[PDB]
Amino acid sequence: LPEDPKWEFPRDKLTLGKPLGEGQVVMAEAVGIDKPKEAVTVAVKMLKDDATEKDLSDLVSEMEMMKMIGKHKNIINLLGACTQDGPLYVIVEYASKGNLREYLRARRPPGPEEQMTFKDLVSCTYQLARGMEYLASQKCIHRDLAARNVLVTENNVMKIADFGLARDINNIDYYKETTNGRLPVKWMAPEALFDRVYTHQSDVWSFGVLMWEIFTLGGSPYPGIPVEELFKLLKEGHRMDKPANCTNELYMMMRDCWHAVPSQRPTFKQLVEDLDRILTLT
Repeated sequence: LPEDPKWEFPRDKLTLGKPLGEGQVVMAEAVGIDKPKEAVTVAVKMLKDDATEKDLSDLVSEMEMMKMIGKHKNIINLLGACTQDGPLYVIVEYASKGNLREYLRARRPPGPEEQMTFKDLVSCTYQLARGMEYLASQKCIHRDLAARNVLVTENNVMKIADFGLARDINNIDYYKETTNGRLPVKWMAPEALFDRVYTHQSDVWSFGVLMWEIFTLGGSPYPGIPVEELFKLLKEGHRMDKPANCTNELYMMMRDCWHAVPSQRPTFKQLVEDLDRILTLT
């Protein structure tokens, strides 16, 4: 593992703290990672003690992907890395309010946190479309888009995270999936699931499932349906019903993302445009 001085952070300027969940992510303090004297609270991703070879490869990949993606307000920011002489540490921006899924479930109405307005939910969907639009413009596919892999910071700012499965598809038409993939089925586009091909329009399908998660306030997709029965249903055109408390306009958008034909689904650019209009209203 060769050294990239641009991102290399000195280990002595980094203090590890409590785990945020468990490879494993821990909270940390990084001095001058931005202001040479200023210490900053960060998140460090690293390997577990029972880590596999694939795990280390994934961690390297995740780091490299975040490099080529670049900065964006709705994407978890790579800050630096400890790659030389010691364990691999991928230092990323810290998220004060955790992942979107638990964040939504905690804000469900009684019958714990203050429940969100409809305008808040649309804003959440709009920010994630913007983040994804930027991602696709960088010719990168996420492959694992879900509420669990979105982090929340500050005043309801959405941040796309978990790029451990992200791929670079620059100069290629599509990504070739293996037979039995590591992608969660209930978020998988049919082309990846059945034809083993993945594009930006496959992320759009996932974004549709992400939308359903947001407006069910952290509900798990295809409720009551085990994945082993989901295969056949998708081949029979099965789609999720409209979540309670959700406009038809936004449900049609979900349905658009769930078109059998990838090109017939809207683009992230088009999703932003429509959501911006919907958000401007409400």
